[PDB]
Amino acid sequence: SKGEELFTGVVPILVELDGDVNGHKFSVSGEGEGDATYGKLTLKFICTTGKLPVPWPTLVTTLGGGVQCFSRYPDHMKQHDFFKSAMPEGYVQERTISFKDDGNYKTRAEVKFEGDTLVNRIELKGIDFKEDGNILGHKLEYNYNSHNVYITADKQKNGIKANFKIRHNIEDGSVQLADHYQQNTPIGDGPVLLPDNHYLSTQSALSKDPNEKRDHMVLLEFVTAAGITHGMDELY
Repeated sequence: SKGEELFTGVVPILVELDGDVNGHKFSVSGEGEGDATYGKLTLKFICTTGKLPVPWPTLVTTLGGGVQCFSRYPDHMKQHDFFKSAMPEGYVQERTISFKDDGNYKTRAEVKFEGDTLVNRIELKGIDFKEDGNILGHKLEYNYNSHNVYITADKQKNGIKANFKIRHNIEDGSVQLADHYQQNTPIGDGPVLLPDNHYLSTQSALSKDPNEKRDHMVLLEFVTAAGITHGMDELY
């Protein structure tokens, strides 16, 4: 597509989140870069309102997985890249994140280019969370498990749909399931690529900046598209 040409090199990213989880109002500001050629995302997020009322791992898919336009789509699979095709005008990404035996997050994000910078403006609404559950009781470990984002086309809305499961490690050795339902629709009226069924192999690594005193999260994320058959092995 025409949109993929904007991702051939290193692109600066800005992430801004406005959230409310059970009446707890918070804001997150993120800065970094993405290099789609390697499916690499390098981002540092800071809670500008003080202490984050939810665990940092619960926000990774909204903060880092909000810019899936940085996924590495192998050459044989490039006609299936919806994300980049909607650029520069961008896309609206909506999610319903359901935490098993707890509450849910409803997110709406507008992802587009503001000059040569890729921006992700998010509004997060969290409801029905237990006072001392795994989320509000901060019982989730500061780590992450690799997952696959299963994508399907939504021809009616000229976009895509995605379904995936996030497994958050709890401090006692248990697992907190976070079911994700995703919908993406283009902002512009230009032609986009409607993909066949495939997935994004996503690997997230969380760390801390030793020189940072504010509540933060340093994220290194690798996203690679796969799941579509090719005849490349016959060439060898």
